[PDB]
Amino acid sequence: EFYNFYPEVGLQWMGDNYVFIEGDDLVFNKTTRFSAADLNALMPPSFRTLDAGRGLVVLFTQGGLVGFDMLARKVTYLFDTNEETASLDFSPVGDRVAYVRNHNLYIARGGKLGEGMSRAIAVTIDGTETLVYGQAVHQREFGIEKGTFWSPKGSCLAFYRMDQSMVKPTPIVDYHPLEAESKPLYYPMAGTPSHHVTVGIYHLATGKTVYLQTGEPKEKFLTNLSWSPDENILYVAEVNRAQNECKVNAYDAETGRFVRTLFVETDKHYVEPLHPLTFLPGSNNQFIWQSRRDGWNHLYLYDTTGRLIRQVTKGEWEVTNFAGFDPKGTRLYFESTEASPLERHFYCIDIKGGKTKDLTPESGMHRTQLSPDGSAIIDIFQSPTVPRKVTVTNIGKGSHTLLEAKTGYAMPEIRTGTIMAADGQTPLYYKLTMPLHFDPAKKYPVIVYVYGGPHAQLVTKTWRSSVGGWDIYMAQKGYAVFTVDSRGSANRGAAFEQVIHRRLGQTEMADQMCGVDFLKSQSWVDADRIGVHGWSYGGFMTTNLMLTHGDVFKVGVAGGPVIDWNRYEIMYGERYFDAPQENPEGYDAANLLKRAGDLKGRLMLIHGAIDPVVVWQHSLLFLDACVKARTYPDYYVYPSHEHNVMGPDRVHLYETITRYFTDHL
Amino acid sequence: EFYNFYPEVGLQWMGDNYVFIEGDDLVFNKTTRFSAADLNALMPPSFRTLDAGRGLVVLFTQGGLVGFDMLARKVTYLFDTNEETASLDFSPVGDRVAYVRNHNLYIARGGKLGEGMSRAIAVTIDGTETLVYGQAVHQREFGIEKGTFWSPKGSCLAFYRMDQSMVKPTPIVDYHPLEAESKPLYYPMAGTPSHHVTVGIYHLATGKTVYLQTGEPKEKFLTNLSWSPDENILYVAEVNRAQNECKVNAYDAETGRFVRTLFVETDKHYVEPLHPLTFLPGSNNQFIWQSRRDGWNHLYLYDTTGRLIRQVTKGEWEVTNFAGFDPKGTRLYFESTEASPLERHFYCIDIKGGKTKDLTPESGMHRTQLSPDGSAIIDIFQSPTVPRKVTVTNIGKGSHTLLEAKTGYAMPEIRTGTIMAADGQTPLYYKLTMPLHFDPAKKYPVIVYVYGGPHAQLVTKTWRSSVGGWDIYMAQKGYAVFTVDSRGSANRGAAFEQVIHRRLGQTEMADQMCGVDFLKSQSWVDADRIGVHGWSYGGFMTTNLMLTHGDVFKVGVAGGPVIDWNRYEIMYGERYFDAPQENPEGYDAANLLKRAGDLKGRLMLIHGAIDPVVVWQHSLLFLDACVKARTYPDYYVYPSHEHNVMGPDRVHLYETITRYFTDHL
Repeated sequence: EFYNFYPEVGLQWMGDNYVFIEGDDLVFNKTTRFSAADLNALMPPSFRTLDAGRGLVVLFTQGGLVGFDMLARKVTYLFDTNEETASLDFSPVGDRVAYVRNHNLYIARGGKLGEGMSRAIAVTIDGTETLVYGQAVHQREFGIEKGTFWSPKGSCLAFYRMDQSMVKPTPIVDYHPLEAESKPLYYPMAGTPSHHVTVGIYHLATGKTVYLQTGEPKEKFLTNLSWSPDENILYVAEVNRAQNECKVNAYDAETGRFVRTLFVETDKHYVEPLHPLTFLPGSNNQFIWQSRRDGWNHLYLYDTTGRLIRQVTKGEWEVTNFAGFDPKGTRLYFESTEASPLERHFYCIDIKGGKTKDLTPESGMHRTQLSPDGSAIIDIFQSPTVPRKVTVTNIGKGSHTLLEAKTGYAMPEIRTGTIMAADGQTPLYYKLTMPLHFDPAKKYPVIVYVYGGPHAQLVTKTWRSSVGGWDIYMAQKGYAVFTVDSRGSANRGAAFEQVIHRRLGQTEMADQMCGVDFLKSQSWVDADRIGVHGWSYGGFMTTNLMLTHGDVFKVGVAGGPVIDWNRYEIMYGERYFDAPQENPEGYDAANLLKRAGDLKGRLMLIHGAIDPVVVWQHSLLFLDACVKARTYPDYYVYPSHEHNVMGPDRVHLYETITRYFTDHL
Repeated sequence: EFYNFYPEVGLQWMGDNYVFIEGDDLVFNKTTRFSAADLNALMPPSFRTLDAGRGLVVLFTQGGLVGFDMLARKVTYLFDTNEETASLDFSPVGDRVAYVRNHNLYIARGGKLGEGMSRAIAVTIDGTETLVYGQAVHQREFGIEKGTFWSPKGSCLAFYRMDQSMVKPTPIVDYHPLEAESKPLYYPMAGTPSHHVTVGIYHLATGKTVYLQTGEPKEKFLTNLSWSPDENILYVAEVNRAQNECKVNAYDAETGRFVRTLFVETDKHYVEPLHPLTFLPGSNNQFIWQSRRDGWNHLYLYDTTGRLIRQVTKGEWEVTNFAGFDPKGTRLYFESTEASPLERHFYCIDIKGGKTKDLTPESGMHRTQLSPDGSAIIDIFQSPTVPRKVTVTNIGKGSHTLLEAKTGYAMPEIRTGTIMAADGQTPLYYKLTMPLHFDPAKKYPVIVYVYGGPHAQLVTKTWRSSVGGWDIYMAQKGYAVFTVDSRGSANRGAAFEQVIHRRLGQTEMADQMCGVDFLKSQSWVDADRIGVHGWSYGGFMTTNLMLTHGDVFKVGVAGGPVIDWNRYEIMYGERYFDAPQENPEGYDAANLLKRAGDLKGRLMLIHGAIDPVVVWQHSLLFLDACVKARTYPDYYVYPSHEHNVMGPDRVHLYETITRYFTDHL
């Protein structure tokens, strides 16, 4: 997932009050306070909210976790997960927590003050390096971010069982010990055998476990597990290897037996379920399902028989976040791009459909939180002219501004606009960061910062940078930085994105060159000093651009670059490129190893040695291919980092990257 | 071992004639010929000579090996080693060959034309990745280059059995397969448990195997195995972990029982046996032993009771190669530095000792081959003024010149001289490659090409370059290249070398800076543009110099650099540095990872990913240390190469290295 480093917010709901920290106190407002001392006075700070409605949180302290009720100001339970915190998943009942330790899934029960503790229960006992329990599966695709799913009333715990013994692993080497130590990473590459995932359901009352009878193919992707409100059924969105069919099936939670198929979604290119079924309040028969079936992500209302009652939201825009319903379940609240693809607004719409009502009309980026009630919202706004403006509003009533931020020196000027894609019809939005102290009478070198892969959108109406401030940093050194969201990028509908199917890099590069044509039309641009930089999909693009248009891009820096898609994962890779065996021509055209001989400019590849997203092998083989082809790239490796360089070391990364450009461009 | 790439010779003895190839024929001279057709006419080209005296060779052809008698012009035997050629060791009888395949040692018997073949015999059957048979052991130190040793009459085959199950391996990754594949390299690092080597003796007549009862410590180094001429005893030079004691022991070949200790050698710093016992012709009781015990490598005459009869050669010079004896065993023939450490001459000396007689007096580098007879010699000469001069001489009689090689353009001028070491007493020899088209009135950048590790000497009276011509290539780009053999380097006696003991890098750098003082005294040298380059020990030096004298060395390129000696091998490492636990101060001072923050110039490290000499971890951890220290080196990796980049890819290496200097220095 594309991440904007160096972000420049404790706000949230607890009961019917919005709460935020102020270093010492936790301020509740409709305006009471809770000092760290008062809290500590109840202990036998940072915390994770478990139930916003009830204001129940869990405090991470030395020697266990401490559940605490912020509204009643009382300790709930003390939990002992043997120091495990990464996989913690608390039951909705709040008195139990599931977690994974040493390959196995466990359930720990909270203990009340001075009531004694109980030993956790082992749901599984045969976990191993090739048999994973309760963890994310399918490479975290399809919205999967964990492997434990509590039933609504806490009666059962569903979990993933991933047998990856048939997956040929990649070595991940830790160079810190005296002798380096390798550990296998079961990264399933495109076209190879995938892992086998099954779903288990542990019944807490009986201690019995049953597995869903999902059948064959065993490689089928089991996604978006969703429990029925009454806990009798567990719904699963099953996706085939081709990823062009998604069947929403209901399974009997008691026996694991298949019950029925509610509906099936198909697509010419690919179907991609990303969200679970969300049942209407108080209903066990109606639920909202998100789908991009009509070319745009919208909310669909289904009954559990599989009948589509109605497509609630409609239009050439996309729902970017479903926030929930009103108490009675007659209204839907969500964030969308209706106002503009470059903006995010919070809307309300009748469950019967119709016109939407924008609740945050100010132009810019709105990130909103619906209160447990459904009566008020916390809104955090920002725009090119507005750093941030925090607002709390009683839907319908008035709005209260909690905060709103707003020199003798300078900052890089940021220009924005639109240009036509390579098809001459589709408009592309760009962001141009001007050199510091820009002089319209002078010529300047320019660097295209590119990503261009699906799921990301770098050009929005936000405050400052969207790429970790790297564009601003480069600009401070006299280099303009240009970025354009080429076709394939997100939040512009399926057509805009799927044009890249089976042909990664082709349309993307054509659109990026339209960006270059725009830059060359600028009189202040030195057409002979154009560079390019990107990470991940952007690393692939950076490299592909230098090999494909070596006369234009003189210098480039590619981080964690995908070089050979046959070596990228099955799930993400085969969705956009199909399988290697089904698309030799597309894969061959994007295989940068085959065109290393076309590198005539200066290019530095950068890689984290323990990168589990883009395996190190990608950049190493590119250098190898360059040796054979007699071309000369440069290199740098961060042995302690994974896909991206985070933390203070990112300073070293920026210095390395920028100096390469100031040295050679 | 330091290797001079891009060398700029088929000569050898066969019976009493010197032979060399001429593309088509094999010319024998006292002058007969043997065309490839005539030979092929006898087949049911390149070859390996097995017995120079009898002119027996083995031809490598598709579908087996073909033994051939060049003097009698007849096929001897056909050998089937199942395509194994790397470990081939032919019995002195010439009708059998030992080899290793799939972890086990085998003996194959040659088959005569149309006489049928016999299946090879398996000497061992339990070989594994952690149990190696018949291969070099102890990291190829102590002169060990193989693991099979035939007894003189071919009655027995002695071999190494190395149990390395207690050695913690280093992963060597092959990045070519779809998913990278790692293989453990049992590289024993300094201070850790060493492997356990034992010696087995396979008796061909009975098929029985007995192991020498070498006892404990099991880590003891078993070196220079030497068979008694009568095959009843197998001598072994045993070296302790401290490497300050070497005991020459005799073992009963029949039972493996210890018989007696002939003599023991000790040293304040280290003892290093490098050659086997060589018995006098026709004698089973007297042998020549090479030893540097008196500060210089000389030939010692011992009787098998252990009594030292006499030190045959003596003087402040070293025997660099023992060629053998005269027929009657009253004279010794050898190559030495008596004439000059910068030269190599072939000498003769009475077995009683006394004055030596130089048989190749011309100043320069003589590489000589003593005929099977001991009456004549083949001499290949070269000097700064003489490319090459091939001579064949009947010792005592006259000399015949077989070949002697000798423009409107230019070549880099090479200057040589001497400077005082940092002690102000020891003279150091240097080689200075001047910039092409050198103009004494101009200023030039200069690069110090350094190695400086033990066992190597880069400055000798040879033709052209001694460092793969890299110095000449750099000079052609306008950069002078300077090299000085600092203390620690070879062929200057033990005192000159052992000054580095327990303090690697310290004296070496001090002497290299004396070289810098010399360069700065030259008016044509731009003191602000001094660089440094080296490989292996030279990579360690290059890096250490930039960190220690960052004000002087502006740019450097370090290949396969040792960065942390705690991560270098036990055998070589502990000899010169002692164990990490015994010398914290020395190791700490040479640990470049601890001073990465001192890098203020431009430094590119280069490494072969599958390097089994200097594990990749060395340069990777240096970059890692630089990230933490906020310093910025550059990098390049050759994924398909081991310690050095050989073959056509070396062109890419030279371009990469030189461009770094032309870009930054």
